[PDB]
Order: sequence, then C-alpha cells, then structure tokens
Amino acid sequence: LVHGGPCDKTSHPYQAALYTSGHLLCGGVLIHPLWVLTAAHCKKPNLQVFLGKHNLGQQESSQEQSSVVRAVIHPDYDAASHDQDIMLLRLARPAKLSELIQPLPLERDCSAQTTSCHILGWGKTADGDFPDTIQCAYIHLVSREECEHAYPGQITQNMLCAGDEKYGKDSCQGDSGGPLVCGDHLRGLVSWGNIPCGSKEKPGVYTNVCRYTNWIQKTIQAK
Ligand SMILES: COc1cccc(C(=O)Nc2ccc(C(=N)N)cc2)c1O
Repeated sequence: LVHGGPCDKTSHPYQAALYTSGHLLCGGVLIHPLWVLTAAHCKKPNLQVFLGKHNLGQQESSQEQSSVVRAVIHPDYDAASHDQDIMLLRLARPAKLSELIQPLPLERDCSAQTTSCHILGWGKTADGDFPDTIQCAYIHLVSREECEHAYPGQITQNMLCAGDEKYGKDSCQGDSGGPLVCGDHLRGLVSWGNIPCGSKEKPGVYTNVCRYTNWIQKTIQAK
C-alpha cells in the first residue's frame, strides 16, 4: 500500500496474510471461522494462512496459522482481463476468534450509499519496499464513468474503482486479495490497477464483492 501509514493494532482483526514457499504472497479476508476470501490470481501451491498478525517480522501471541484444505476459484475467472478475480479458501484449522481474530461481514447491496472506505495490507510501500507492519489508508469509491475513461474497455460490472485524489493512496502488489472496507463491511478485494501504484488519475481496481453473495453462500454451504 502506497502513501499510507501503520494501522492501529486492534482495527484489522479480519485481515489474513497468505504465504507460499515461506514468502508473503497476498492478503485475504476472514469471512467465516472456516473461510478466507481472496483474489483468484493469488492461487499458488500449498497456501499458508496467518490470522491475527500485525507485524510480519515477529512472532505474536495473537497469531494463528492454518494450511488450506480447499481452494475454490470462481468458475468465470478470466486471468487475462482480471474479470471475476475471487477465490474462497477453506481452512484446515477453523479460526479461534479473539479480539484480534474476527470475521468481516459482506456488503450485499450493490447500490449501497456512500460510507467511509479504507484499504490495508502488507504490500509494496512508496519507497518500493515490503513493510513488516501492516499499512492503512482512507480512500474513496470512484464513479464507474471516471473509471471507464481511466481504463478504456477494461472495467466490467464485477469491478469497483477506488482511490485518493490528494496523495494517490493506493493498494499494490502484496495487498492483492486484501479488503476494501466501506462502512464496516467488505466492499471489494484488491485486484489490479496502476503500475507504478498510485491512484491520483488511474484508480485502483477491486473485485466487486456484492456481485458474489450467492456464489459465496452456495460454496460455504456445499456438502
Ligand atoms: C500475486 O499477485 C501479484 C503478483 C504480481 C503483481 C501483482 C500486482 O502488481 N498487483 C497490483 C497492481 C496494482 C494495484 C493497484 N491498485 N494499483 C493493485 C495490485 C499481484 O497482485
């Protein structure tokens, strides 16, 4: 995340860190004790999910680790266009909830009224480095018309745009799959956007979570 700052220790209990081959890969969102939501482009072998983390560099009493038993990529995911960039991960070990480990409810209304939005993650910062401490930034949803002009013929109804006109606060590589939180509800997932990261003109592109309500429920309630 570029142009943000360190999060308050107790404000991100839904945040997951996704690892592959012992290295941070993506962010994720805890949505149920057994399920983490992330982007489909975060699919890698033998993912390890870390919950209740703040600083990646140290062992924290609040942390919980789990391997993934099932990875469910949306059937209509299209890698080239990032369309329908969403995946559900079933945890081997259900999340032991605490003040620092809690699920985030989903936004179900695609026409939800404007609320304060924020993004968070351990992705690439302004200096080009990966932070040990989780970063946060307040951002705003961008009108679909403005986003379509920014990315001609690339924005589908399964995507939502967000950014910041003042400093260009934006999500980046490593934040992928992490949450776009609006009014204490999951509104989007970090998917793609401007490279180098910065949202002053080309806003960040997020998977539009409200479109996936039925698919998420059907996957979680399957078998
Ligand atoms: C495993 O996932 C990845 C691997 C390599 C690169 C990326 C990446 O560049 N993502 C990305 C780019 C721009 C934005 C933005 N809003 N400006 C957000 C995310 C990646 O996600």
